[PDB]
Amino acid sequence: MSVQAEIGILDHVDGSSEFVSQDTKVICSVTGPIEPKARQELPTQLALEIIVRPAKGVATTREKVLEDKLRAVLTPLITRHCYPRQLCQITCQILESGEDEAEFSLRELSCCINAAFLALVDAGIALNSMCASIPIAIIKDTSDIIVDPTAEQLKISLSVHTLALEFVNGGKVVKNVLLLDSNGDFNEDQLFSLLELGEQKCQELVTNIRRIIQDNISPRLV
Amino acid sequence: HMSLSVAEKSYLYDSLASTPSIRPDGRLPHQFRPIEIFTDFLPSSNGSSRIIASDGSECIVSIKSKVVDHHVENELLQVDVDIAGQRDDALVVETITSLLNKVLKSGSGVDSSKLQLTKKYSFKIFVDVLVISSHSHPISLISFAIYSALNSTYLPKLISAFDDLEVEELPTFHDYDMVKLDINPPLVFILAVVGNNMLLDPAANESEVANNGLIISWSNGKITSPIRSVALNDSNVKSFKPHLLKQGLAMVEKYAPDVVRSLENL
Amino acid sequence: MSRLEIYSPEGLRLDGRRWNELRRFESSINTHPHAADGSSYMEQGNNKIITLVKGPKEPRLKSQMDTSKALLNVSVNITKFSKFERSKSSHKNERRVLEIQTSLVRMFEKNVMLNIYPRTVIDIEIHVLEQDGGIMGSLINGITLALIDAGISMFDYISGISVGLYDTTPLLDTNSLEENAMSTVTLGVVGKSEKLSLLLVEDKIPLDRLENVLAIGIAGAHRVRDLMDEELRKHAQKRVSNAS
Amino acid sequence: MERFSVLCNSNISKSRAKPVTNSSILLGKILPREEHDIAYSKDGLPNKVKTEDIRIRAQNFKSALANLED
Amino acid sequence: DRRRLLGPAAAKPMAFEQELSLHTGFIENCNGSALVEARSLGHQTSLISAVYGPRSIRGSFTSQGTISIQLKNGLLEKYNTNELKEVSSFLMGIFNSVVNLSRYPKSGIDIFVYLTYDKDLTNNPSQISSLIPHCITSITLALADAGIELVDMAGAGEANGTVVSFIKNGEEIVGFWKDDGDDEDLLECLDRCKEQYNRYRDLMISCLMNQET
Amino acid sequence: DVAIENNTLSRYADAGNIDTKNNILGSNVLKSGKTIVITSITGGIIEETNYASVYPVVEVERGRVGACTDEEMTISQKLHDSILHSRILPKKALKVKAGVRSANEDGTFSVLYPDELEDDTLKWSYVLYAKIVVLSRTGPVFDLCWNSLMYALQSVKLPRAFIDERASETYEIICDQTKSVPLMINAKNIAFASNYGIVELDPECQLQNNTVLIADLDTEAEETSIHSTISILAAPSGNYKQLTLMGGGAKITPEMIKRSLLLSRVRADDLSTRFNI
Amino acid sequence: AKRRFEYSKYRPLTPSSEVYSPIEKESPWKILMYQYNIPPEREVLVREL
Amino acid sequence: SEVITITKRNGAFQNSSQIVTPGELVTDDPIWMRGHGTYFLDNMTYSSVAGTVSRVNRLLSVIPLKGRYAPETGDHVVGRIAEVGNKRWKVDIGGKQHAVLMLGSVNLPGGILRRKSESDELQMRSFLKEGDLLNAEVQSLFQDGSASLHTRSLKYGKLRNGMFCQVPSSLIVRAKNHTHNLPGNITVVLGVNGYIWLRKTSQMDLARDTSSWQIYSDENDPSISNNIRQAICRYANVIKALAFCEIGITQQRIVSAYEASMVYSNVGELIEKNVMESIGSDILTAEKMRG
Amino acid sequence: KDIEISASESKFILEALRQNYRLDGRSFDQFRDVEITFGKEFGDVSVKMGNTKVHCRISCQIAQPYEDRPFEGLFVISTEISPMAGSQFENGNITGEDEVLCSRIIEKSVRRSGALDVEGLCIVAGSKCWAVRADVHFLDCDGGFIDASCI
Amino acid sequence: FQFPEIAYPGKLICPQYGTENKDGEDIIFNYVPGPGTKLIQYEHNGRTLEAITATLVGTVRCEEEKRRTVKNILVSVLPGANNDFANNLPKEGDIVLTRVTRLSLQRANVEILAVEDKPATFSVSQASSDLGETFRGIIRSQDVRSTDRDRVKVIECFKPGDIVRAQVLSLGDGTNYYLTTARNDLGVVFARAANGAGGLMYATDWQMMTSPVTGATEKRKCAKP
Repeated sequence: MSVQAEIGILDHVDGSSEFVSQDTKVICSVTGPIEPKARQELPTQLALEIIVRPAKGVATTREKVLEDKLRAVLTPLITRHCYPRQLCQITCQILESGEDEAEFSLRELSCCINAAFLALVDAGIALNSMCASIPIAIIKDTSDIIVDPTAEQLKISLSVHTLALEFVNGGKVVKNVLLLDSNGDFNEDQLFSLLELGEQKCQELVTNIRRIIQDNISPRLV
Repeated sequence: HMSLSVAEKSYLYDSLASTPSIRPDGRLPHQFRPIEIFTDFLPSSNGSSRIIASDGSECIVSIKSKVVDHHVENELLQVDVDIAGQRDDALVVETITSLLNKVLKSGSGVDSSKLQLTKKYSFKIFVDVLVISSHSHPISLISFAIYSALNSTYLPKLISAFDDLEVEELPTFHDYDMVKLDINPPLVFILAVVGNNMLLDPAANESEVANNGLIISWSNGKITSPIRSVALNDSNVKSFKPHLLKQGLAMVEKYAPDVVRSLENL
Repeated sequence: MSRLEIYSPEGLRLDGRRWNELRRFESSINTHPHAADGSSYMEQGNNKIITLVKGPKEPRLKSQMDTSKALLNVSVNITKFSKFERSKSSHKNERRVLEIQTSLVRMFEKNVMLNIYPRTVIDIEIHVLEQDGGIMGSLINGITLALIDAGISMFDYISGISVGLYDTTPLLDTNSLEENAMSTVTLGVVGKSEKLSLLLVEDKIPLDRLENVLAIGIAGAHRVRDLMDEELRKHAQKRVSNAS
Repeated sequence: MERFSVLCNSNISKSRAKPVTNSSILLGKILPREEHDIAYSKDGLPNKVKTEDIRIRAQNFKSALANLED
Repeated sequence: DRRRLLGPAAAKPMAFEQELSLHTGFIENCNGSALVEARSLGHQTSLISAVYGPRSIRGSFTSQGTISIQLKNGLLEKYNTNELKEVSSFLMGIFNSVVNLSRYPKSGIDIFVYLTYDKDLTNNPSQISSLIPHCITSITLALADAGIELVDMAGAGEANGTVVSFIKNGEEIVGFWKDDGDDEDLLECLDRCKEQYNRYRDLMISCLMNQET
Repeated sequence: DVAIENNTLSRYADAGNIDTKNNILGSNVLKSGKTIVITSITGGIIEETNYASVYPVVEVERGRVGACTDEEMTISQKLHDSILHSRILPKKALKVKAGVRSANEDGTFSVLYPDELEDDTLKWSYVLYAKIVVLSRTGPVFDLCWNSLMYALQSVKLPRAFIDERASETYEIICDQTKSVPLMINAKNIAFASNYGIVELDPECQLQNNTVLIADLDTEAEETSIHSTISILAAPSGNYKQLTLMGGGAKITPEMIKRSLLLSRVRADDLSTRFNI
Repeated sequence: AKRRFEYSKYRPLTPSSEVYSPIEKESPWKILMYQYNIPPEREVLVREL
Repeated sequence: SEVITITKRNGAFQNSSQIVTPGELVTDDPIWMRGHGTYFLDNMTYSSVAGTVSRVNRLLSVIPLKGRYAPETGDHVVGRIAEVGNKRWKVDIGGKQHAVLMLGSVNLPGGILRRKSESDELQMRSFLKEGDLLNAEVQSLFQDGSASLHTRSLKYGKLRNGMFCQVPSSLIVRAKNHTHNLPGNITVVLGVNGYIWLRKTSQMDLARDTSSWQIYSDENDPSISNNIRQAICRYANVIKALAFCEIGITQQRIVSAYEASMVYSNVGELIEKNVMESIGSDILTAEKMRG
Repeated sequence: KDIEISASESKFILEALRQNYRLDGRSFDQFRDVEITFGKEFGDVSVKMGNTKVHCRISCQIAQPYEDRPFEGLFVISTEISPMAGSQFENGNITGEDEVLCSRIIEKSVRRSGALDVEGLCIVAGSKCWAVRADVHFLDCDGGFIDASCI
Repeated sequence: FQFPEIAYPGKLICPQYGTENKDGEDIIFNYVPGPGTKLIQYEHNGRTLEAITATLVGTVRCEEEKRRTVKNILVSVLPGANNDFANNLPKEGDIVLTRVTRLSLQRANVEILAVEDKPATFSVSQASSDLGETFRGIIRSQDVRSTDRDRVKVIECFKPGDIVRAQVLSLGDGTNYYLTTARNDLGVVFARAANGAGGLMYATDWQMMTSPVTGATEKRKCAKP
């Protein structure tokens, strides 16, 4: 869980970030609230334009699924009723897969969720709560639950999982499970052992995340 | 195409739907408007034509050839239709394209024997249509141009033997020398149905008030398929009595040779 | 199968021309009165181009309307029968063509004030019937003529030219064979000036050559400009004679 | 009206009340099929519902939504 | 292709008594729908027609309705897209006389006809012409089911590649489609298709009565 | 309720009379409630010089012309990704076992194929193209498209291929118009789809003399207002292929996940039973 | 500089600039009738005033 | 040429005072005031178009040989409505921009009797509807040059009882009046914009030579004889003939051509080129020996 | 979407150029220094010019050459813009004036110029050829997109 | 009895005019087209003829509506769950349920959902709200309430998402219908707190809307039950 992130790296965007886990590096940008196209307009809420760009080649139907899952996470996070008839552009440019993209899209999705959240924070958009996402996998022989697996670990996996939780109260209370994307097959005992150990390492991550946020931002403030 | 008020259209209908039918111009129900035709102006192509109507309607046809294996290439004559400032996809374009390809099929209204080179190879003919301007259904306009173009087309002459089954010689053509494409291009006439009257070469304003229309092909001195009823407009389309359909076929059957005669001049 | 060269020691080219000859130029104004406000039929060599200028007129969509200047649009239709070998696909969406269209627009945006026809649209439709080298230069001349025929105000003529380079010396007005053989430079020249509206080099060109090649092109373009004035004035004299 | 009779009468006579035979080669049986529902008991076995009964569930809710004000 | 999944582009495709079944109103996605299945000999045709409308067009100043028809390939990719547009143009030339357009000003009616299947058996030592009367039957049913006012019931028949559509009890013609075949079949095809029309008409009227009941 | 019609649109629909024109290898018609699904499987021959999947083209008809909506894009990819990850179609099952065609001089036509050679090898490869049409949509439709595709994949026949003497002129490589072999897929990995939802309702209920979960979401009302949802692909073996979870309107308690697994397993039993009979 | 003054009443309304009229004359009573929203029954009275 | 006249040609795409040229300099006198068709740099005055140099007083301008028709204030024009929006119509006239109309620039049925209504601005389509033809006078001009129209007269209004045809606007000049009565009981409306309306002579026209509820009705005169209809067709063809020869259309020219065309039995004979050319040529020569 | 610039800015910057001054404190013939960063993988390069940030990724896969060119491999350059570089850019707008120009400049500079030896991309003539792809990602914009992309 | 009870589209019902003999005097029955019927022209043997023809498949119902007597009969066709109801269209005087799409300063534009019938029952207009094919309407600031027509704060009257029952004064243009909530039975009917984020709110006072759940009170224009 030794992730590294930077905030406010882009000039011509309201908010931006660069999240890195292992190899997987994703840069995200957020502009909003701004004037929406007629087909995008929502009478009462904010409209989200979510774009995902791959590390190699052009955007295909694969990234269209990454956009859809990322939408399921970001939508309830943002206090959309604050911006009626308005638009918020959210663009993710995956710079480095950190995994065999021909087989997996696990780490890229989690990194996009974390980066998008950070970019929304930087942009100063109304959020109902906080959020964190981690990729999880299960081994073929050992059947161990590995949090933040490497590319080599994924090759020899039986199932791959994306978990994104909604946190409140100083990152101590799990408000809800925004997204759980499990591909593979499962046993109940392993799942809750995963959730128990997973919650611990997530809580450690938030604490680290809070440290990073304060350290960088405080010199800017008075 | 043309936009007319309710008053103008009714007056036009009265003028044309009358028992002694009168064109707004004054034409007779079988008189065509004057056209101009240019041929053999594209040296890069095997044949070419350019037709200009009286209302400024202009169409350009080009004829190119290509040696193909007639055992794998079923269609030996491909018609392609285009309009600058117009998308290719449009309903009108594809319909006319589909229609024209049927009019000039290999074994329907065209002597495809004159395209054969050897046992195994034949000449594929590409008929490219470019409609610069048009104010009505250009199907008959294009037809006249294709006719003129195909009657002034010159194809390369073969030198090598014509038996690929045995000796199998590569198709070679003698330099300079060419043979004129002897063929009988069909014509496509379009009629307008206003009440109980039938008009040859419908004008723009005439087509707007017409109840229906007919597209009748013509080849070898007789009526031939494709024959299609067509709505010239979409606001005044009505069903027609069968005798009108038989009247139209009869009308073309007697005035077509006159058109061909004025068109057959080299 | 055959082989061919570029420039012989006898100073002769593949087609027979010498190093400094313009091809046959024929020009034609008011060719499509019932189809456009302005029209021109260009014959520069074997090149055959129909140019139609429609406007200034009402935009078809109020969304696309400028209250300070007219909207200028250009669509080039390179027909499938323009070359010897018929192209199977359409060339309309081709990135090479989009660049050409864009290039031409950029050129004439600075050549027409385009400040005296607000809330209108000028549509320029072009049909290339036959192609044989220097098609870009011929496209420029066709638009300039057609625009003038439409009575649309502009600051000056824009003449287009094609340049061919072999060894030390470039060849004026290149055809397809020469274009195939050697790199060419397409020049947009404004009026009788030395100012270029369009400078187009798509193939490799020694840096020494360009200064001299430009000098040849500008001189040739001036001749082309003179011919165009003669072409329209001569037509007017002919038309007046016809009237008489 | 008498003209109506000869033409109208002729037109009415023509149909002949001809018999109709119903069949579906493939699509017809499956596509026009009305909506249906099933319920899985504690046994894990699916259970069907009478068509009349299913409607009753509909009409009972409509009465419980309208009339039964609180 | 970045829109759909076409798969590997370096690959190649595979290289090798009249009976009617009518059903309408089985689609809740649109305003009117129809299912037409016909089996004759070894040849059978099943197509679905979907009608959406009449729906208002913003800014439209048209004093009458606007009909749009599009044919689609449901399963077997046989008919050319160019030919589908031609039939569509033919079909619209028919229903513009059939549909009472004066009833729907500033409105438009979109008609989708899915040719999910046609089965053809050919023995070895036109084509779409036979499907046309079934398309007319489907649309006329789907329009009448949708609530669209029709001046008369539109029906047709196919005789030796010659299709001709009738209304007002065969007294008049709303469409004529002739391809290939043979000459001097004018009087014969008009009589044979008129029988097919009357047959298709009564079954169409009975269909509405049945489902409507 | 679910009622299907399998192999009705395929060329291998009838044993005696085989369609010479139809190129459909496998097919399925499905209608769950109001929504109708029509799946057709086509094929291709590709030269080859762990598990794979098919390339689906879903067309959801809403009565609007234009390009493919974001719905059709995601589903096509979601069907392709799930099949690929559920390990239904191995790359070895797509291997083309070719043959030879030797012709007598009008004396006879001979075709020869060998079973033994292919086993020893243990090479053209098959590619399965799919097209899914959707009529009368009323809610989340991914599950319906998946189930119809699964039933279609259960019944696929791959026609054998062979070449008449030819030289690497133009040469046409052909499949046989009659002979074919059934596609062998893992029934142990075969899964089925079902959707679930989480919501809270404030309203009070009168009495006359704590979260709630809904199974198989339909109607606009449920698709629009329920933001906590669960999607499962479950297998009869009890192995589970995939799980879709997204809570956007309410908390998702672990007790509700378990019910979904039980509900999904029950659905798999039901779907599995239908396939058998 | 060109325009010429004439009494307003005689001339029919003119597009041209040169014609000059002191007051517009179609419904002078009526124009002002619209402004104070005077009913047409009083119209005869209003015209007289 | 019994059915169709087809002119053919081979090997060709088509058939067939100081001089002015582009980059040309007109004068070098800085005193001049440069007008349209020109541009200047210090003392030098250049031409921007191809045309003839015009000198009016101190105002140097170059009159183009070709171009769009221009609306002058007070012109009598005939236009067809293009669009209806808000409280105005935009009526095609044939210029660079659509004509502008203001709900307050038209006259309601029942007139003076009629009371002002705020429902008129929402029911403009009941007066002018897209496609309708009408007489109108160019009331005013906008900054760019666009025209504001008005029909505040009995002379102006919706057109009916006839047929429409158009000629280049250069062939029709300004005059004292553009509505003319002609033999055959038909009336011509020669719009300055080139838009021409030929109708059956109404009572209004007759009165000039010597119902307010139905001024926007699409209905025509239920009794229009064939002799008037065949007259309209003839007048139409001769006008097109005059236009074909670049002859300026005037009331005298039209009637003269109409009677001269009587030589030809069938009216449809007037559509042929040689007939049109001779008719126009006969008019010019007639004016020669009469002048 | 049209960006809004104050009349005051347009007068200020124009007047500053007449005084040989500019906002970023540069010269007229001076080019902003270019920073080039390579990733872990080959073909991964990041170019930075002041605030302008572009990223390029080179990739290749086995493919079959065109019939016309059996000895040459395949080479394509992608420069699709995105709202990440600024909301002024429409997502996927590959037909806009500036977009098509930029696309054509790069193509004529690298593709047409023959900067890459496409003949050396051939494995077996008329059968298998390498297909090199250059994907340019416009991360953010502070001008000079064409210059950034070529580098 | 003379005319068929049920008519399919295209079936002849009754001629243009009709008459009968009773009480020694001719009674004239005047047949007029209605919903489901269309007066068209049919000619037989060169003879022109106008007759009422049904355009919808339904049972047929007649109803009288208004020396020598005088009469008027209304001929119509009624179909005979799914409901379509196209004949129904917003006309001056009708009551219509709408939903607020956007708020401006001088007016408030909405979209038409359902229309109140006549003697409650309503006619739901089915359309896509994510396209714009739904009929749009505009409520002027002067048409908000009869009380103080000049100065009206639109923010304190309506709200994005709130349901408003109004009556259409006029068609207007193709874009916006004219809507007035001047009377007592017109105004915001259904609404929630904080643009729909909070709980349900009910109408108490005509100018005040409260929520008996969170105790929140927002200023709206409320109607009367």
